[PDB]
Amino acid sequence: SNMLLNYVPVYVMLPLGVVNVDNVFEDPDGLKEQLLQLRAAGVDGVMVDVWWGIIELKGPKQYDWRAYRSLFQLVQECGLTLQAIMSFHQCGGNVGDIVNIPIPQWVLDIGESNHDIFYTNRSGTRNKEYLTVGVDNEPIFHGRTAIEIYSDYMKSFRENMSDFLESGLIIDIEVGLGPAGELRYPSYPQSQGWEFPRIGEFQCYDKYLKADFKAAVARAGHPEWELPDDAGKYNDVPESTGFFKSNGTYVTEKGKFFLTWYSNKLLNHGDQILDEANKAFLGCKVKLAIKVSGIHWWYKVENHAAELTAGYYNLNDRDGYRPIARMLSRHHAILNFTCLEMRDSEQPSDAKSGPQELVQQVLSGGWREDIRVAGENALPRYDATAYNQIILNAKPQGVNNNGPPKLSMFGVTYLRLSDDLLQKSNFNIFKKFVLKMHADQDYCANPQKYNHAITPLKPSAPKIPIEVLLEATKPTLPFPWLPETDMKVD
Ligand SMILES: OC[C@H]1O[C@H](O[C@H]2[C@H](O)C[C@@H](O)O[C@@H]2CO)[C@H](O)[C@@H](O)[C@@H]1O
Ligand SMILES: OC[C@H]1O[C@H](O[C@H]2[C@H](O)C[C@H](O)O[C@@H]2CO)[C@H](O)[C@@H](O)[C@@H]1O
Repeated sequence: SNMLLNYVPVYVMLPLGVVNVDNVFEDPDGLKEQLLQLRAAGVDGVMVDVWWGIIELKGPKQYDWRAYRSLFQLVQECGLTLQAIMSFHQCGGNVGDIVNIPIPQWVLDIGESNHDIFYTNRSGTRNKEYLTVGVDNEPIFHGRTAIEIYSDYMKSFRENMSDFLESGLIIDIEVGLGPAGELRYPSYPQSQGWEFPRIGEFQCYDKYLKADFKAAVARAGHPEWELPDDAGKYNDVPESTGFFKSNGTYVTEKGKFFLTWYSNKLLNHGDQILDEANKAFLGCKVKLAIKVSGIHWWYKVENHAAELTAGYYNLNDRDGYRPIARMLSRHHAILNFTCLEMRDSEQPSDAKSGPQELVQQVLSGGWREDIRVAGENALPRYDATAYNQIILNAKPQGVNNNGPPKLSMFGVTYLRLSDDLLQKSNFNIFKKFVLKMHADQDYCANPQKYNHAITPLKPSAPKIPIEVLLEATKPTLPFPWLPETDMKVD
């Protein structure tokens, strides 16, 4: 079989704020000259936040889709496809966030009087960037639950954008499930003083999560068990805590129990909302996708602290990503792994960082459960080094000259299209990165040629019970990676 079968598409995130808080598409002319450069480079499509807080600003079910319609139209004129994020989170407190976009005021307003709608840490600090899982099903938002708000929103988006959908502009709907749109707890909030190699904190202290946890321990036989109180603070290192030190609480019956409870809330949160998404886009030619954060720090210690606090119950003897993938399988969704570029040696030694190993684990787990895997770079990079790492992850075993590769990612969405990227030398490198993703082929407008035809979304398969999800915690050996890509940019 031909070469084109090796092709891996490349998408480019649009600038934050392209449609501003006031629901105004700010500078079409400018964007337009940018997009035209991307089309010339061979870029397949672009990715954009569809901010909940801009759209449903005025009041419940007061959507204004107008400015996004304009943007989508301009994208379509430029010959590019589009990845749309249902961004139900706030823009501002995370790395790179240059614009502030909060969640809806009417929701914020409720929170002034029910503070427990937000994620809360042990100290009682409310993080307003995303509604707590604790309220997925509480009918406190003027009669709706949070999951109903998201579901209504996606329905609305589907009806109002049906022409773009039916025209094949939109290729994938990325469903936002937490801060930065990722399925995770906001355990490393810059806005609270968290700093890089920092362990982060559990975020289950809001009233609803807490009561749920209390009732669950009581049913387990230990009504007396309580939420972790020996985990430390944002910037600790694990050895310095009772929870994460060796032989600490995390390996006790109660730590295990808490941990399982805490990581299960996410799996469940993701599964219920994807259920709604599936129903909203049923029949549309689009794939659904979720975003999983790459938390590589502490990966190389037995306690995987940062992962744990973010809600990924991953250890050396318990695969805590594979279960997410198996959950995605019923929805036929793509796991978008948000960190792909980093090399272990680029990390401060004191972080016990295992970015490359984390990647192999996560993509292997995906491929093993037979779902599609995509990903992004976590930080801005312009060098061949970044690029050649993303290319290797894309096709871990190199190109197949006589057939499709045995392993390949479904797509990669590069981190942001800025002036910097478009500067002459930077851009020249980019163009090569694009070319090698495409396996040296020219940009290929019909994805069916490279075995990416899109079909109408089917209904999810049936609910997989938690037990079964949790079987996927059995560790497996990763697939073998080459050491260097066979398609270097350099
Ligand atoms: O949730 C946002 C991102 O968080 C992590 O990115 C970190 C970098 O890996 C290292 C350092 O600069 O801090 C960043 C977080 O503030 C994660 O790696 C990404 O996948 C997430 O998108
Ligand atoms: O515009 C998409 C997403 O970008 C930022 O979050 C990114 C992160 O900076 C890079 C990493 O590869 O993935 C995260 C999610 O894509 C913004 O913070 C986030 O709010 C925005 O939705």
